[PDB]
Amino acid sequence: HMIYLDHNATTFIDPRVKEFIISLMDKELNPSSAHSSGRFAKNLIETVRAQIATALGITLSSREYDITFTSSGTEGNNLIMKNFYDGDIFISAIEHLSIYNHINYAPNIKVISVNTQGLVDLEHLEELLAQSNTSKKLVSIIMANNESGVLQDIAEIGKITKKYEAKFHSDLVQGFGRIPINIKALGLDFATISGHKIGGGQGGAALISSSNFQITPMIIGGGQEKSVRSGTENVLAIAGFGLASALRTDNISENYIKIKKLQENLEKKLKKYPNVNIVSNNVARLPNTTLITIPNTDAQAKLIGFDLHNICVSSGSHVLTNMGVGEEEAKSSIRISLSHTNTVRDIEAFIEAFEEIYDV
Amino acid sequence: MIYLDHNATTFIDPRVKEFIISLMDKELNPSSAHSSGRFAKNLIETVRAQIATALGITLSSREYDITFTSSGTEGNNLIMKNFYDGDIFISAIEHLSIYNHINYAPNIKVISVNTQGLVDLEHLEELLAQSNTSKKLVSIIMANNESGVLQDIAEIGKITKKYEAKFHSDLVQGFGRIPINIKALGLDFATISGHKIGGGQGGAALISSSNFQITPMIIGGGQEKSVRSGTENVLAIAGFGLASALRTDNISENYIKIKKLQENLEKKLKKYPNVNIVSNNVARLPNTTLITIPNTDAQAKLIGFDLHNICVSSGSHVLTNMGVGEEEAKSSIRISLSHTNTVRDIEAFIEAFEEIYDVIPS
Ligand SMILES: [Ca+2]
Repeated sequence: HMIYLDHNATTFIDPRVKEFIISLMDKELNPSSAHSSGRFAKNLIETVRAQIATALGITLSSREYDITFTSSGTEGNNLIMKNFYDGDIFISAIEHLSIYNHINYAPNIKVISVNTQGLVDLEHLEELLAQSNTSKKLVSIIMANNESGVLQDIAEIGKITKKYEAKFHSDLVQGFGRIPINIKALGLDFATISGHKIGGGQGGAALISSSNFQITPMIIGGGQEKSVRSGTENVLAIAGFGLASALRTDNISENYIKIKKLQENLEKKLKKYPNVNIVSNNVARLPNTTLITIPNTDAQAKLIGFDLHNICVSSGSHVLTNMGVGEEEAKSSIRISLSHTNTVRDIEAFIEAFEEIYDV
Repeated sequence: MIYLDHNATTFIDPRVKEFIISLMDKELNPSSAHSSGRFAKNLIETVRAQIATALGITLSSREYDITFTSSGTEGNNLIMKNFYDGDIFISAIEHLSIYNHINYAPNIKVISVNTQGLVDLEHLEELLAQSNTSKKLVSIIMANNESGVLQDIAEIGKITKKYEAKFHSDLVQGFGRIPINIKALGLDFATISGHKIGGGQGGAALISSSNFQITPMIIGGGQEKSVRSGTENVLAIAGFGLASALRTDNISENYIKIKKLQENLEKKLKKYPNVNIVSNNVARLPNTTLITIPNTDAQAKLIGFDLHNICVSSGSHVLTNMGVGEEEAKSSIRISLSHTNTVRDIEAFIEAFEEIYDVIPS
């Protein structure tokens, strides 16, 4: 009976990924060990390193990019941000908190504004970059927004960052494995991805980085990940992450079409009600995320309504606030976020609950 | 394939495995307000209580906080970085996750050990008496990962309290093997790690006194009361909790079993000449045997062991700081046991040892 429509918060482990993780669960896995068990573990994580590379359109033997395994997408975002505290940082107004909250710590960080549809103001970006006097610069702009699904024109942004010789990072967490991504083509120096949001289970994630930039570690010790990130590698999670990346990439088209049809179905139904606003309705979005506002309702209350109907959705909001949405309306938002495993029946169940919870 | 390298990592306990698998079809984000999220939150709070019990404390006492980290290394980095702005004192035999802060912390001093690996308490006092900063951290590994040597943490704690220093111990190789009561020991802080006790990788924790505010290394969504952001690794935490409870409930039976294997192994090793058991004559863990064999190269001998399908390892700042010369230090072999090891594993090790080192009992 429980209907899960909150896939942007996390999703379940893909059955094929599950089977693979289980097959490895009786083993001792320390990649730093010189013996046969250790070498087996090391080979697993290097196989994953190549799987992630392939998924992002890059070739590791080219030694143009490095891949550093982190415990989480949050960790990877912190790692790249802290590497530029000694320079000028520029971030979109709609970053995930793992980038955004560095406003409270970084010595020189500026927020690039967005318009009322959530798109980065490229003129404001140029202005900010032109005013900077430090040669070490980082621009960080979320490809696909976790609240609204709004997509930024990363390739265009990258032309601007290259013009001012800024390094360019994008948080890819909500885009990876849903829409095609070629890091080199986009002109990114850095990128963050996370395993649990793509069905690889928790504990696996990565920061991808240009090889002509030396990342300084946050976490020191045994020298894992070429001394960029110490601690015994989470081999099972890394293994899951790799397999989920390869599966999502190989089936990206079939999954895209399936999810997109559910979204079109859901959104055609929602527009039969008054007072429902789809956030970023007029600009490119992910095929899986529908964020709505419903003025003069309190999302905290309505979410309890959903949970009592056995439906898992969520709310958000700095994102809506920075888009120019008023406080009351911002506290009314509901996010429905889909997976390729969702069905037409899930959507219908959501709609029947919606009508009851909103009395319409 | 005989595995005798349990200090580097160990396999997931079969009960822990079954429990992790039972949860693997779920969506688990403790920050989500709905029923799936609340279920995930409940799992991690349950684990928090399981860890507290295993460390001889009650969370409801509100004397300690427990912060889940991805690894023991992460927990060690978090506490160390919290004292970069004060004076830090560490043993000469710390795990690299504490030791390598020598290369970063603005004011860090190394407390020496004697030739058996015991911290020089007189040197500790001297160092603490010389400090002019009120914010001080003493960090001393309870149970050493190379040699198994145990420090007298309770005594050290009296000295730290005399100079009003905070006291952290890396418990990673002691937790779930010997009884530990962090309050009784006088510890402000402690680090533990799930994979080393059969909970699988990805779960670990820094335990901290509730009258000290830890400042975060990793910011974002405010998980773990804003001490450590990032979506919690619920499955690993769950495994960690169950392994902690199992180890703590069976700590006597496991201790006896492991101790007998060690006594068996060490009686056998001492029938060969020029095999030296490191810290033979001071208190050690029941599971770890570190030996030096002068005029051999451990890197070469380990190829021998691998060819005999035996997983062991080598040591070495630890041996160097104990006064062992470079040649002898490069000869060390570590045999580290689990309650899952058998008499047969020991016999197989010894049969390989006799071939690899060309000796019979004399
Ligand atoms: Ca001979």
